[PDB]
Amino acid sequence: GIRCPKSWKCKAFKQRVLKRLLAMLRQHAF
Repeated sequence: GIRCPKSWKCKAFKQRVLKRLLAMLRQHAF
């Protein structure tokens, strides 16, 4: 049913960035 914490927004940008930090973190560039 619901997705966001009581708010029909879910910034696509911040949404992706949240995961990006992980995907990039693992593939850190020494």
